[PDB]
Amino acid sequence: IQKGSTVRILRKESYWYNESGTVVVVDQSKVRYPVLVRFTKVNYAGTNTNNFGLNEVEEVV
Amino acid sequence: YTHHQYIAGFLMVGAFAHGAIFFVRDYDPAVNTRNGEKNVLARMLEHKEAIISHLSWVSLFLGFHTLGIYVHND
Amino acid sequence: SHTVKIYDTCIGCTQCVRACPTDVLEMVPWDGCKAGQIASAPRTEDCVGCKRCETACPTDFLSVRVYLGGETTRSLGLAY
Amino acid sequence: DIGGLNPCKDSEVFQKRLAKTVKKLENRLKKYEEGTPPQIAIQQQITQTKQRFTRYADSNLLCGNDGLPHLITDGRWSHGSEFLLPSILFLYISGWIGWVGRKYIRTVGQTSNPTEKEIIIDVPLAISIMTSGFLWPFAAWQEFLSGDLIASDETITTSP
Amino acid sequence: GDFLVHHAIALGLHTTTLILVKGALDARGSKLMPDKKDFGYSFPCDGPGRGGTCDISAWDAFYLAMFWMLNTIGWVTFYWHWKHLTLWQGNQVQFNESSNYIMGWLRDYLWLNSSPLINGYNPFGMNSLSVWAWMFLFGHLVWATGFM
Amino acid sequence: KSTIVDFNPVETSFEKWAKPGQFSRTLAKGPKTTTWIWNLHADAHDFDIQTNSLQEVSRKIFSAHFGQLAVIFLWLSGMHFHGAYFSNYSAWLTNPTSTKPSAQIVWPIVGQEVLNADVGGNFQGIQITSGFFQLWRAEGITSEVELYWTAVGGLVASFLMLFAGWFHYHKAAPKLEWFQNVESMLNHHLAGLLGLGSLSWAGHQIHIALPINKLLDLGVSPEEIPLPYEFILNRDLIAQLYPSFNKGLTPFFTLNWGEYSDFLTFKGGLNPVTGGLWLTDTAHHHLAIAVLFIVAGHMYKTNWFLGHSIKTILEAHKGPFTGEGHKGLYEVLTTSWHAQLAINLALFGSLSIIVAHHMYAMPPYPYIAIDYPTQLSLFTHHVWIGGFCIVGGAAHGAIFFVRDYNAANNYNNLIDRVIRHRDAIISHLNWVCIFLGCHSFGLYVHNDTMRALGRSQDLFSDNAIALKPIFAQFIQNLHTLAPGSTAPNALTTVSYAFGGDVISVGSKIAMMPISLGTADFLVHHIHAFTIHVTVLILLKGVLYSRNSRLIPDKANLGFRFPCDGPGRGGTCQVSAWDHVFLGLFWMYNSISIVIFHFSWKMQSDVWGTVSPTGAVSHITGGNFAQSSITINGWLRDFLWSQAAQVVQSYGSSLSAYGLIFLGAHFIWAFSLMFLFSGRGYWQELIESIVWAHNKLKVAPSIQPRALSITQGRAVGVAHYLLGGIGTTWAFFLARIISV
Amino acid sequence: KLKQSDFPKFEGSTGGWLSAAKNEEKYVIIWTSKDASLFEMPTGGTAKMNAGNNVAYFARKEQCLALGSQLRGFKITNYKIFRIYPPLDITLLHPFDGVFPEKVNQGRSPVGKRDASIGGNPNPASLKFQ
Ligand code: CLA
Ligand code: CLA
Ligand code: CLA
Ligand code: CLA
Ligand code: CLA
Ligand SMILES: CC1=C(/C=C/C(C)=C/C=C/C(C)=C/C=C/C=C(C)/C=C/C=C(C)/C=C/C2=C(C)CCCC2(C)C)C(C)(C)CCC1
Ligand SMILES: CC1=C(/C=C/C(C)=C/C=C/C(C)=C/C=C/C=C(C)/C=C/C=C(C)/C=C/C2=C(C)CCCC2(C)C)C(C)(C)CCC1
Ligand SMILES: CC1=C(C/C=C(\C)CCC[C@H](C)CCC[C@H](C)CCCC(C)C)C(=O)c2ccccc2C1=O
Ligand code: SF4
Ligand code: SF4
Repeated sequence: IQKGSTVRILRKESYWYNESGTVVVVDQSKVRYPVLVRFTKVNYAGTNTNNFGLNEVEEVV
Repeated sequence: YTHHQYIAGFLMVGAFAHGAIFFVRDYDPAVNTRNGEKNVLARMLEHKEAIISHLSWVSLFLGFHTLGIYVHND
Repeated sequence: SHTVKIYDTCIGCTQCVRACPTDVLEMVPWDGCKAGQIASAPRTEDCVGCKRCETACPTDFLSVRVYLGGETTRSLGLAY
Repeated sequence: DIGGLNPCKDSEVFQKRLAKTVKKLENRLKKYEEGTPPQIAIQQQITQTKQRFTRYADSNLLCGNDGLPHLITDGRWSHGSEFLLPSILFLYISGWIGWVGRKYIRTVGQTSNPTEKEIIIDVPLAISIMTSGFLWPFAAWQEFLSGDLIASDETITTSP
Repeated sequence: GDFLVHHAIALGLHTTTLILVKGALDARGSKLMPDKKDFGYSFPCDGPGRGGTCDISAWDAFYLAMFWMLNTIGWVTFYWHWKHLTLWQGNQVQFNESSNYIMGWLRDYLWLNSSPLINGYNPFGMNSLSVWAWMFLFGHLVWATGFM
Repeated sequence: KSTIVDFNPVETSFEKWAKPGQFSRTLAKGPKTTTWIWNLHADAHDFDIQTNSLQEVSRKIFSAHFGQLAVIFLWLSGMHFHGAYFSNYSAWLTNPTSTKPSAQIVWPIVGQEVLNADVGGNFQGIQITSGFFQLWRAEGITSEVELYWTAVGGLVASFLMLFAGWFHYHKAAPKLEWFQNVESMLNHHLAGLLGLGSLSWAGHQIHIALPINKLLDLGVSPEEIPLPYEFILNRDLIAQLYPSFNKGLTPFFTLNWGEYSDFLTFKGGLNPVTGGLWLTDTAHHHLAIAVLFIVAGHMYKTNWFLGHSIKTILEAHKGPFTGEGHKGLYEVLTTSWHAQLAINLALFGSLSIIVAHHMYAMPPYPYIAIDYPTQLSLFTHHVWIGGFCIVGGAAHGAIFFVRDYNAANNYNNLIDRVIRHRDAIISHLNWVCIFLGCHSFGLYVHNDTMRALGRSQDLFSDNAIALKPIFAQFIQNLHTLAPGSTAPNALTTVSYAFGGDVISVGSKIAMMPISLGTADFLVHHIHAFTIHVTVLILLKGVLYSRNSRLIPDKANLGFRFPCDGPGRGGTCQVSAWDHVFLGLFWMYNSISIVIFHFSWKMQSDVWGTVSPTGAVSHITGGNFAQSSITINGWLRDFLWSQAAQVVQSYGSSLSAYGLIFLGAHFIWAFSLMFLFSGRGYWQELIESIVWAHNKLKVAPSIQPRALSITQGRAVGVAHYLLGGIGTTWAFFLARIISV
Repeated sequence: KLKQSDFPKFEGSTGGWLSAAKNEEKYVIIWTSKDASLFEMPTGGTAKMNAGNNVAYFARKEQCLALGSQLRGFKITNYKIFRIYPPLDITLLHPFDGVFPEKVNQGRSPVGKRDASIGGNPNPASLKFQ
């Protein structure tokens, strides 16, 4: 995955679970949740972006 | 008749409340799942949205039309 | 006293700490995020349960979680 | 006949209801003067009441013991104009409404600002979609066949 | 009238079932609270965040469904009592005609049959039904304190 | 480049009409959830958060006032047009005591033409309870052409006010200094508006209403009554009815004002022909009011070395108990629109209630006292408006405290000292509320349980333990003795309610001494208790709007917020808005009890018919004295008994009242869904509904969200008020029109 | 006029502490101000600062912290909050390590940190009878 890639959220406790988002940036450092994904639908708190782990996102073909 | 019907409603609400309590504090997904596949009870939480949506549809259908006919007669 | 837990989804944006009305949360060094900081709850005896901390949390399903528990004159907000 | 009911054309209580309503209207008519608009309105009321009762009598309508038309909605085509034909009419109209709404939602859902086009309707596109709903039974059973009617697993689910 | 009131009963049953089933299935979590199981069956809320989380627990679903159960049982008992009052008094034509519209219920069941009850005690005297009028007013008072 | 206005401040363009939410910084970005739609209407008139300049807020308020006055003028024009075209006003003029006023006919569709009632005068329509016919008769309007011309003038005036609002927002908007000339504004509103309006109305009454109504009462038919302009061009048509116009204005300028006693009287009582106040008394009243208000308008210093400065008056009113006194209040009321709104709305609602009382107490229109539906509707409507306006004044006081209150500018003044001992005020008001409620209501419950136990001598009744309102009876005696003793130039008491003779017009009672017994004692103390509890809720909201022992920084959360959280044991409804919500509920309770007391007392002990030999028979028969002292009595002899007309209205011309009765019950019960439930359940149900929509690919882009907590409360209270007030509306109207 | 010269020029309000902050605990906030600014008390109304040492007593930690948050608007930062038990048992509370909790300071250890997200919490049925 990279910037601009489309991924499916696999985190169950997510307002965008099973949904598709756009990767903003994948951090190359040793952070726990490097993948930053932007969504079109705001969550219940109003935010439309979140940091996800490498195993919590699945790239769409 | 009134006494027994009120007791009936109370008992039904209690049954559903204790089902909810079982879900909260006694339900174990691991026991009700074998190799990814889910048993008859665990599958009720998979189409829970379907169940709730169709209960909502039936309730709205009946309410809309019963009230409509009653108000039309009124 | 209520229970406050911090989860590694913390991005160290400090919005929880600066929203606590009773000085329960603080920012401590960390190496799990870009900011290099994570929220901590070392003074939960002053936690009142107002949940302002998790109203300011930007992470998806929260990184600070408040579990209401036993009540105390401090946690009940009793000036008397 | 069906359910112990009898046709309203042979229901004495139905004619009693008609006679009582007409008598009340005429008694009301007596307290006004000449060809004044109140008398014209009451006379129109009497005429409409008589026409409605006559039409209900000659309508294959079954009346109970209260002299009121009862609806036979078990499904028989004999009393098909009471429920079945209005049912088909409503199903057509409501399917039209739902189809045009869904088509508009899916059409402006692929534009740059989908939310803007929901408070500020694209009236040209809205008119284009709305007049295309007359084929909603055919369009629905041409999109369901192609799998374009139902989502599969991109739909979101709660934690449990 | 029986048809319409049976459909009202079906609506009440379906709505009470909807509330209770929704509370039971959503007890372990939802989109607004994907960790509701960690807070137990009965908790006040999850706070004003995320748009507001009033009455989000499964206990609150029971609490809301109690009103619908009371309403459904009230409809059932109203129907039964009015049908049997008309049957016993002999004026079954009163139910068959007035039970098809709401004002028929309000006027011919409640307003009509409440006359003996409210005259259990008047500024002139009282009857053995006086205790029932007192209980009537007591129930109204407790109902409105619940409203409080 | 005027010194009072700015020229062409805002361009007249339709561009912002196509951008909803442009006023708000947060809503301008566009909707993302359905909460945006509700926030759009909740912030439309909150001009404080739309601009950071007091000048812009003032200009918006000024133009909004113009729009509101245009709406009011359009409403009045519609009323006059309906009177001209769809009314039986001409027939009612010739038979005021036997024709029911109707000014709205109903189209013949879906069988609704049954609503066209037999109002009399060869007319079919809806009976009118707004009293426009009596007002028009008091104005001297004797033809429907005059009503048409008044409607045309109302339309022209409405367009003029619309143009004025547009002009003063887009072409010449006044500056802040112009708005802050409170001395000049008070001078003008007191002299010009009030005094000159009273003077102009006195002139109209004297020259048009006095002769035309005198001719009408003499039996002259409206067709042979001269046109109103002829009473001005001809000094002989008015000098025959009032033989003092023959002297012209010479007695006025020669200080010989005694000559004008023909048409400027001081009589009191009511006109025996029409049952209303003497229009000569009304004209004299308006003249005196005009002079008093014109004099009062020359008080504040505006542009000369003459008059008062409100700042100097307030700052001099200090005291040992009040510290700095009123210092800083002038700055508060000249820099905060919310404080002015609070004061004006509170006094405006109180004035509306006072108007409602004085209306039925002293009927000011001809043939309005014998139109019981009109009297009941006018009283109930004005009391409802007063209660709503008072709650609004409390709400805007709380809003001022949250938003526009500056602690530094109010050091040790009255506002500061009130906040400093808010605990004492609220605790003592709590004790007073408990005392009053315990006593009033528990005396009611004691009466109920003594009656239920067969102990009739243990009640708080007149034939039992008696609580005579001696203080009110003393006042009643003082007023009935006033003519000739304390008001020596009066011929009759101000109102026959205080005592005197039974005034009947066409065998129908207009006014009669309202006896006060133990039943009135209990209901008056119920009124006091309910008013005190409403004041408690609203004052607790205002005083604790900024901080408390629970939330020391409640002002940082704003005026409108749902809570601070489930902590501290639970901090629901701590806002100040949530206090205007509960206070709205309690105002509904209080006003409902007030209007119930009025309806039952009037029907039972004032209204009715008078036999030719002088025997008075009332609508209900005097059951108020003995059966209004128990809750079962209120339930049975008032609610159950007088609800008979509403429930038996089906098939008649009052069936609309039964339908609205049922619908208002439905709406009131509907409110309880929002009042009793919470947002989380509805959000989680919307989750499953959204799942179904997504399964069918029909989920809207604007994400559907359950109504916010505050909006849920607002919807609940609005539906509750609408349902309750509509139920009482239908009940009152059907009952008082049937009988 | 007042018991101590460092008290803010407050006229006293019936919203201060009660019998609880005489036998359970009381909170004192101290700060130094350059100007005698007029500020709003967390309990009652308006008080006047001293151009120097200022000391205020409250019944709750939240009241002292609300006052301190208000002080930040006056560019006052050196405010410090203490807890006093029934006797003179003073404990520094708010600037616990001399650095505000919003700023990261070395020497702080994470308290209440879980090395997983919310979804990793154990099922309640496995936490029965412990
Ligand atoms: C045989 C049937 C049965 C049994 C064994 C239980 C057993 C239990 N229930 Mg349960 N329940 C039942 C029926 C039953 N319930 C029914 C029928 C309902 C629907 C109304 C409920 C609704 C329900 C809820 C919503 C909850 C429980 C809970 C519980 C658990 C704790 C109970 C508790 O703390 O009591 C506490 C007892 C009281 C608070 C006393 C209440 C008394 C009420 C108010 C009536 C008293 C007023 C009286 C009529 C006065 C008359 C007034 C006069 C003027 C006329 C326990 C395992 C709780 C739990 O945590 O489960 C794990 C819980 O949250 N139940
Ligand atoms: C117009 C598009 C549209 C379509 C195709 C559907 C379709 C559906 N809705 Mg639905 N809904 C809509 C609009 C729509 N809805 C709107 C606007 C609302 C807000 C009031 C809802 C609220 C709603 C609820 C609360 C529920 C559904 C449910 C359902 C499902 C069962 C049918 C039903 O109960 O009807 C429900 C229909 C209504 C309650 C009335 C809809 C109001 C109007 C008629 C629709 C709006 C017309 C729109 C403005 C047209 C503009 C298009 C034009 C610009 C081209 C079905 C998937 C139920 C479900 O999940 O069952 C599976 C359910 O519980 N819907
Ligand atoms: C004698 C002079 C005079 C008169 C009669 C009025 C009358 C009025 N003013 Mg006003 N005002 C005046 C001087 C005057 N003002 C001065 C000198 C100032 C500057 C301090 C203001 C500042 C001011 C503000 C800021 C506001 C008012 C408002 C109002 C209205 C109150 C609403 C009401 O009671 O409805 C009664 C309504 C009527 C009786 C309808 C007929 C009234 C018409 C419009 C005559 C208005 C007289 C006007 C000043 C003449 C100017 C004409 C123009 C060509 C120059 C009322 C129309 C309020 C309002 O509603 O805004 C529109 C409002 O917000 N005034
Ligand atoms: C002179 C009168 C007056 C004026 C100028 C204002 C002005 C204001 N009020 Mg206010 N208010 C008033 C009277 C007034 N109010 C009264 C009498 C009350 C007591 C009920 C209140 C209670 C009140 C509260 C509680 C709040 C305000 C707020 C506000 C501000 C924003 C208003 C807004 O955007 O609403 C836009 C308009 C609407 C949203 C309209 C809503 C529709 C209403 C509720 C229903 C009306 C139904 C109608 C009768 C028809 C029903 C018939 C049915 C059959 C259909 C604004 C400064 C709010 C604020 O933030 O202030 C800063 C706020 O929170 N006011
Ligand atoms: C019928 C229902 C009802 C009743 C009885 C009350 C009663 C009261 N409300 Mg209210 N309230 C109601 C509905 C009701 N409310 C609703 C629906 C709402 C929602 C908006 C509110 C919202 C509300 C607010 C927001 C406030 C109140 C307040 C008050 C209190 C006013 C002080 C008073 O009179 O106390 C005296 C008590 C009574 C009159 C009740 C009856 C007592 C009897 C007659 C005498 C004593 C009986 C005796 C002790 C019995 C002993 C025997 C027993 C042990 C067996 C009082 C307790 C205010 C408050 O806190 O108090 C100051 C207040 O601020 N209420
Ligand atoms: C018609 C007829 C018949 C038949 C009958 C039948 C077949 C019936 C059935 C019936 C039925 C079939 C019924 C049922 C019901 C059910 C119910 C009523 C249920 C409920 C449920 C619940 C309450 C649940 C709970 C829970 C939950 C929530 C979850 C968890 C678990 C539990 C389980 C706890 C016969 C042939 C005999 C004869 C006559 C005719
Ligand atoms: C009903 C109505 C209307 C109408 C109104 C009107 C018509 C009004 C009028 C008004 C008027 C018509 C007024 C007038 C006024 C006048 C005046 C106010 C005057 C005054 C004067 C004076 C004050 C003087 C004084 C003097 C001098 C200065 C010198 C010499 C001496 C003397 C003392 C004489 C409209 C349509 C709008 C709307 C609806 C309602
Ligand atoms: C039902 C309900 C909702 C859901 C209600 C919603 C989503 C409102 C939906 C309104 C629709 C979409 C528009 C209005 C449709 C009406 C037919 C229009 C009004 C009728 C006119 C005559 C005015 C809440 O969000 C809520 C929040 C807090 C406490 C209680 C409740 C609550 O009870
Ligand atoms: S509740 Fe949330 S905000 Fe209030 S103190 Fe405990 S953590 Fe800080
Ligand atoms: S949600 Fe309802 S309950 Fe939970 S905090 Fe906000 S208000 Fe109090």
